[PDB]
Amino acid sequence: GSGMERIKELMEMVKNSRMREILTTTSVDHMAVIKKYTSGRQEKNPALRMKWMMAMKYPISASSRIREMIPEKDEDGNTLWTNTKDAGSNRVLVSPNAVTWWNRAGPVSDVVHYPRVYKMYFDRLERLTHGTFGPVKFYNQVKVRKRVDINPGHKDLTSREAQEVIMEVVFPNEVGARTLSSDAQLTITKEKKEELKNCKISPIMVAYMLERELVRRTRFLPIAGATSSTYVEVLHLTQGTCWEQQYTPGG
Amino acid sequence: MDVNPMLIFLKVPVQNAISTTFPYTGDPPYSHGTGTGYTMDTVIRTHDYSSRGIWKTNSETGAQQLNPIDGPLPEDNEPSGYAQTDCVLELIEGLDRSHPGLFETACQETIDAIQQTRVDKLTQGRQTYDWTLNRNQPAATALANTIEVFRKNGYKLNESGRLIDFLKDVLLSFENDSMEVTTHFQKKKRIRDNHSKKMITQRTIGKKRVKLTKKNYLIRALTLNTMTKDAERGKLKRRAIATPGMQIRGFVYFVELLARNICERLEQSGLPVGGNEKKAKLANVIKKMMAKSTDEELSYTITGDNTKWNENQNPRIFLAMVLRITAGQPEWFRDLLAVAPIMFSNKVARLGRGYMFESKSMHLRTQISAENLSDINLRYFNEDTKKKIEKIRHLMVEGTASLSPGMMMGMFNMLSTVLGVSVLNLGQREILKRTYWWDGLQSSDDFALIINGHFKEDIQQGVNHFYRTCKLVGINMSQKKSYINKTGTFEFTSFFYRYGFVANFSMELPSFGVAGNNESADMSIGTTVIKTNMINNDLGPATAQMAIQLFIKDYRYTYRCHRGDTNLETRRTKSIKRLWTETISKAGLLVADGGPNPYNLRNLHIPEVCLKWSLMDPDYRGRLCNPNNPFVHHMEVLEYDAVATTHSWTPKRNRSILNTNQRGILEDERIYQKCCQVFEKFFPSSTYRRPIGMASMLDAMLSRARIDARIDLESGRISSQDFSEITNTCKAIEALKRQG
Amino acid sequence: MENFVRTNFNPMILERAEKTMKEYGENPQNEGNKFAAISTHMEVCFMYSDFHFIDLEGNTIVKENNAMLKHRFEIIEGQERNIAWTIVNSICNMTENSKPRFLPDLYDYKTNKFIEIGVTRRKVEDYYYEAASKLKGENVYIHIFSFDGEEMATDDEYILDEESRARIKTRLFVLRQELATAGLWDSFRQSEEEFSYPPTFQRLANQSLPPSFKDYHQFKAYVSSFKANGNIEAKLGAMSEKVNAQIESFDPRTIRELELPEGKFCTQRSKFLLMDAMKLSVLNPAHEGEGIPMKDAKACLDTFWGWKKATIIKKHEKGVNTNYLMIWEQLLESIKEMEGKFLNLKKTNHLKWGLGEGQAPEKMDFEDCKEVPDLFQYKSEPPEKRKLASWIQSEFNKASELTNSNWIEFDELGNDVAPIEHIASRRRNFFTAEVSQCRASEYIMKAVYINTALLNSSCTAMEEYQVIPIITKCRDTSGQRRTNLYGFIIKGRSHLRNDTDVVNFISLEFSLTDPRNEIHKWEKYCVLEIGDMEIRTSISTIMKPVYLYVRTNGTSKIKMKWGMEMRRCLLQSLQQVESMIEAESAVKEKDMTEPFFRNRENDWPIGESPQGIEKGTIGKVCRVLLAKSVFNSIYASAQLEGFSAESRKLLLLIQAFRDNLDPGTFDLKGLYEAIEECIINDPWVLLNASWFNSFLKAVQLSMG
RNA sequence: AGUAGUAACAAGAGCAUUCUGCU
Repeated sequence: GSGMERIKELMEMVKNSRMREILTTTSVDHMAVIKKYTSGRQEKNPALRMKWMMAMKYPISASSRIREMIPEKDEDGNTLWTNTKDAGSNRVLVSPNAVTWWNRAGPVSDVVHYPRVYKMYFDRLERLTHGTFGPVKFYNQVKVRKRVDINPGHKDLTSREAQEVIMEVVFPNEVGARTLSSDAQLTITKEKKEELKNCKISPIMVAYMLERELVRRTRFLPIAGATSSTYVEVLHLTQGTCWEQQYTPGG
Repeated sequence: MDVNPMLIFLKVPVQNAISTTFPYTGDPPYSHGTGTGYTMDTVIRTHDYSSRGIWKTNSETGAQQLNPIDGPLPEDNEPSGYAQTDCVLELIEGLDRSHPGLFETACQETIDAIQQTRVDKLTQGRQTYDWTLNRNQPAATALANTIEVFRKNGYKLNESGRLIDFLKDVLLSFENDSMEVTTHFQKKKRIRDNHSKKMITQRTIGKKRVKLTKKNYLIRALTLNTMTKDAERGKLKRRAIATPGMQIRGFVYFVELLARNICERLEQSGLPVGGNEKKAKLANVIKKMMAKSTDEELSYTITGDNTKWNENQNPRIFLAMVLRITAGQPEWFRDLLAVAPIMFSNKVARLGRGYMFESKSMHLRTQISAENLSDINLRYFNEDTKKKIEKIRHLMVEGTASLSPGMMMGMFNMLSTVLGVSVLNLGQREILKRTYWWDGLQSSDDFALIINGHFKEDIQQGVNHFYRTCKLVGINMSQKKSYINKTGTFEFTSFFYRYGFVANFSMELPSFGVAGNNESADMSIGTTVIKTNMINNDLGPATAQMAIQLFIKDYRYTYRCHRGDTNLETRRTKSIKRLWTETISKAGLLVADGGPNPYNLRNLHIPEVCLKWSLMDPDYRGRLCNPNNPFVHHMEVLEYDAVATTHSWTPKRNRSILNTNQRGILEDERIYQKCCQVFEKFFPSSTYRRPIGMASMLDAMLSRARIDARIDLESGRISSQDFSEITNTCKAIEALKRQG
Repeated sequence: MENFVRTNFNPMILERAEKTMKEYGENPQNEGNKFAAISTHMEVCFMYSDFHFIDLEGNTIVKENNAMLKHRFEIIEGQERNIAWTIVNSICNMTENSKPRFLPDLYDYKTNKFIEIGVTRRKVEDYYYEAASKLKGENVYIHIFSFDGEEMATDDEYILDEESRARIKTRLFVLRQELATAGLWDSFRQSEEEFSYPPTFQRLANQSLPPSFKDYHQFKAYVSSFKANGNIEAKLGAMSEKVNAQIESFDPRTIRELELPEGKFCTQRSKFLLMDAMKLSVLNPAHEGEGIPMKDAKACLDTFWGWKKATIIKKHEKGVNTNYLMIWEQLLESIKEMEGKFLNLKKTNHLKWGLGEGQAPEKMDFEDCKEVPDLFQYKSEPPEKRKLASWIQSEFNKASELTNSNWIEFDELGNDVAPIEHIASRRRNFFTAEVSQCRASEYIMKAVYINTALLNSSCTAMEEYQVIPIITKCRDTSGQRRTNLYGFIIKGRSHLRNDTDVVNFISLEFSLTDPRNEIHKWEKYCVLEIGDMEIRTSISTIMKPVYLYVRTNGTSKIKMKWGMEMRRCLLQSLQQVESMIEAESAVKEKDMTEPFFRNRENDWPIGESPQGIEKGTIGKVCRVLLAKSVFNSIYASAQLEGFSAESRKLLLLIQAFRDNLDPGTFDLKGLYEAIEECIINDPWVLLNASWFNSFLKAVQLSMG
């Protein structure tokens, strides 16, 4: 029983008349419009609303599985979750003491893919930690809005090719008419399919991990100095309005 | 000794300490009540600058329209709206002669972008005036309601998926005399509130199908929603801005795309540039006009604002400009780009939310709407509203006022820049053949014009020639708010140039506080906001350090996450103190978990969990980055690993409205969410890359289910009983699709 | 015709062909032979796929009448494009086949082969070899049918039975005969963008022209065939001479001063008392609440022995003052007996009056108010003008002075590594060390605490009359904590739905200032006398009365939001000073932090004594800039923003004269009128206008 | 009364560009 659960879910949804009308009338191009459909009063100040929502006992709404993972009362007597008034749905009101209790007395696990998913930021930190700073020099600054390489990507793969590589790796049936037209593309594809054999992770997560490893982004920025890819990340640090910090990234 | 901070200007120059003259730490002036009076003031001022035009009635809407252009020339320095068509076409022809191939290349890029743009581009941007609901819904909600009302009538070209077919449907919808729309209505009943024993009328907002006319749909399609602008700095009195409808958004998108392709290659435009590109443009116009061809060349600079910039530019001048820029182009492209000035010349302005009337004998009040204002006796108003209603009475068409002259604030923001840059491009040395020349820099309505000559009389003659040529095309330089000095110090859109030093104060300094999503999201947003202001909004190093300290202080107050060694006793301080006392390396704890502040000037680009990862306890980094945490939502495949930390939780939401039973209208959003969720169940890539298609959602999901059952049958884990059950259920779903 | 298609084909084939035509974007009026050809090819593919099964053993058994078996052919043609490509990719991922260049029309699970089926009207040989050259390389079984009555496949192999192709060719001959009877055979065999205006939008297009034109096509042909013959110069000859921008020369030694308004004196409009505030403090508090603000308020009230019977010293002239006295007596009696963390007062008549409950008229709908005779509009009046009084300059004098406490404790930073981090740390530490003990920092912390607690009590205690104390917490020079209490705020009812809905409150503030010396400052206040206090000094030790300033005030979510963020004043005052250091370093090309912050001479003019202009140091300048930002935040209005924006031009004009850049205006009188339009009744904007007049007189006397 | 300022709030549609602890 694998594909009959979602097919009976679709049968239950088509049993409703309004959902049948909406599923039959809205095309797959129009589902990119009704995904962002929002009918309701919008909070005009989320900062102020978080300020006065955090002053209440239960500002978090997490799933009902938290009724079995964490207790209801802490060691010092702090209540961690309460239910809602006549709402037995899979969402209960939680306390931030529950979050602190999970971070101090919850179950440990294995964390080996968190430096693998976020290897871009760990590469940034390893390049900044081993960087070697020079002195500051004060003069007037002439900074040009150049399309510099913020995310380097991969060699011999454009932005139009790396996204197709990722879509062939993690979503191989949902491609379309696109075809792979390089000789190192197939070796990269075989290596990425080999590395992602045993992943109990969401496919969007490995999709975005391969995106931040392979897809090259460029953005216009005022640069006065080295326009290499490892200098645009420290663009808030190596230049200002009246000075220029000299810095060589480690590596 | 009385303290005077302005005497600080006796030591330093004014541009070196101009930030003292920006009182941007207090609350900005908000508007109270309605935006009806400011809308009627905008309409009356727009018709009063243009009052010597030609009054006519529209053949379709019945609205009184005023035609100021090609009218009498101005006789005084009042702001005129009488733009001349021959001068506008000569200025666009001169802008074409100075930049050869600019118009052709920008039109070719616009044609290349017209055929490849989908309807989903209209889900972006600001909130759009929904003509269905007479309210400012978001862009995707208004677009979905417009597509639903088109599809429930006989207009279904927007099912092709491209934007130009939706625009052809918009244009074809004007012929239907029986447009049937599904609006929102409201029932009411007086229910006793069981908290104070008080009778209050509770309202139940539902849905109802109502039928329009041809004229009613034509008024609603040509309606802008006018509201006051709030949090606006630098003005004593408020103003009304407008929001376009859905039948004009795509045409305005294509016209502004054309004008953005024009303005990106004109060096005399202050759009669409950022901060440091605008500093570079100030330096470029100061170096272009510094070339002393002789020994005695007087170079003066006018820092200028334009008075009543939107009230004086007509949509007919923009129609002539968009027909002259697109010369030699295909006629479908010329007509498609000419739709938006035609719709803006025939436009109408919704008159806000009425007024509030007070009964002192019965001690009550009632907000009467703007549609009821034309049938209430004029003695029930104040003097200013009496004057405004008596002036606007002949312009009202079905609760809205006709606004055929003038533009509203921010609609054609890039095309008026093309007109201003054409006026600036008129005065070159090899074109004027006169004893003066100029070169300028043109934003939406601010300008910085540099006139060079040989004597000061030549500078005055260049000033008069620029000002009168601006008056010929509907541009009134504000003589109150403009001043001329020599070249070397000036101001352009709150960029203060002094002798090669530009001070940027266009952007207000942000709060540098909590954003309000969750703990990890606000930490990332706060460090990214500080880093972006260090790069693009010109924040100092020590000011950025104080912004880091202020953000960390505010973040620790808001989420109650002070350090473990604090003597403060908040709600979470006992659990945070327990976590602090049992942690070996306290430097690895997050700020949300009572750890120290890891951030400084050098590492604002690094996330917090990444920055402290080598200092965490292994049990603490296991509990924090646990992929089975109950706070982050877990998608079913058993569920996947959660790669987000436990501080990425979700706050409890309140979209409630007082005494309002909005059950009949909040259902469609959750139905659309269930449809997108089950489509993501069938097609797992629908959230990463948007799915392209033209069949229905149910047909694509049944076609996915049938071949998924067939592939799983022919390659293992699904038996023929399971395959037969899936195919029979697909037959049953198609059978309910037929006879539903 | 299309009716020839709809006569004899299946309706499901008609549905598939209609969807195939709607894919490419065409109506069946321009091309109906496409409809007939797509329906013919689709029915050929369907009859190729009709009744071809595979049982559980796996043999091709043609059945008629699904439950124990499955299909042999997967139909690819007739679906959508992306649906068919998902079908092709889902087949090729399982069978490890290469994807074809285009979409095949069928798939055989038995032969594991993509079938491309093509129905033509020309000869079968040329079309078969054209399709084989079209699909050269891809392992695709081709099958070409025609109306000529033949069939041509790859390697002459037929995966279908003989009766199957006999049925298909029989149907093809039936279609061939049915085409050559209704006169449709030869007309079927031998086979930019568009944006036009509908007539309603054509009438809208004719209405939106210059008045010399009646047709949109005529105006479009005029604009596309326009050639300029000197039109701008002819109109500039025709235009009047009164339209001119005449440059008037600007000399600040001849320009006049700003006209400040006249009337009554401007009253105090701050939410809390600034320089008249008195605090009851506890040093090193540990009193079993220790942080809960009502516990701190009781612990600070327990330090003041020497209460009296309160009597109304100075009456609020518009309001009932006995209500204010009873409000203070009720608050003092309820604090002495409260149990818990929060105190909600009993809604008596005087408290209902002071918080203004019941003053709003009952909001009804207009259809229930149609028969209401006396239904006049809300009145909208401009503010009444006020004369500048000398108390606000004294407030700004006392706000830029040092104290004994340390009011701001910033959080920690990371350890500094870069040299620019050390430079920024030195600069920020210099500014903090000069600015942290200022009185404006005490006002920053007072506003942060008051507006934070007012927001929390406004959102969690909406229906209740909450008491909110005015707490600050400071550290002394020896590093000892101290908790100060300035008064109380009785919050009203706060159901705030807009950003500008008013929550009313009652502020009762302790003070030592006799209110009858500057009575015009205290128009809205009702001042009582609540006690006596031994004021001690080096020699003198007296018993001065302790007063209580009671007033009704109000605020909103916007004002409370911007009051909780008043520490940004601390940012802005650092952003200014550092920019000065980021100007002197943009010329002298060194780190100008230490010449700025160690040459503590008296070369910074910030004062106006009767003997001339007084100069302070750089630390005095940073305290004055902080107090200016604090008073910009406390006394914010539209008048301040308008005056600042319109007087900045006059400041830049004076600077343009001082650089010998020969400034000139086009209309200086209108600029003066726009500046004087904004100086109405805010005490801070009147003080800033008199400051601009004093700076103008100083910049005149520096040149004569 | 008070906030406020071209029109509103001072509860009974928000018509958008059980809690409150900041050294």
